[PDB]
Amino acid sequence: EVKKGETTDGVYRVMTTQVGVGVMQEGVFHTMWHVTKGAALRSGEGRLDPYWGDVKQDLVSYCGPWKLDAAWDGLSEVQLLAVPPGERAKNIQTLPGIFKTKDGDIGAVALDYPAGTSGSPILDKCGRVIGLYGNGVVIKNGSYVSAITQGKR
Amino acid sequence: DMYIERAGDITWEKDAEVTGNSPRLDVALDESGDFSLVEE
Repeated sequence: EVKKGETTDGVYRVMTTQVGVGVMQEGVFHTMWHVTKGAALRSGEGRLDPYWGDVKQDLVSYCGPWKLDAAWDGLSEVQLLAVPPGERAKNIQTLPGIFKTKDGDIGAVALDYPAGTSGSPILDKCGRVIGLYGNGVVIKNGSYVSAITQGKR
Repeated sequence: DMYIERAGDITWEKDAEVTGNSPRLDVALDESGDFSLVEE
């Protein structure tokens, strides 16, 4: 009993113990590869099957192609919609740093949250998801820096 | 096996806490999708 065309967009916990987080948008579930390892997901009766995935990008989509295409403008502050295990979803504003690789530059957020937070969305001021949190490095002082990992639409 | 449960709406929150620095790091991405810091 739903209106034709209705979805339920939003942010979801990937549970097993929370192993990760994901974004539901336009009927596709977006999370990071290392969270599900391409395994199928349950959505209460419905089963989500993987559609696209890349280990190197550490991304995977379920039920359809990757839909998120907004990008950080390299200039403005962003918000991590952090969904840590056992805690309510919460918005953290920050100015991203920069990962510099031999193949270009990527935004990166210096925010530290448990491993089960991987797949939490990063937002621009429009509320558009500009990437997923949870693939980065631990620097010398023990703190964690995550790339703003975005896919291709 | 894994399952998903809703956690909230995806919205920008006005007057959210601001924190964290913006470091510029030279990193390398291997074929396994792992980032590592580049030695000086």
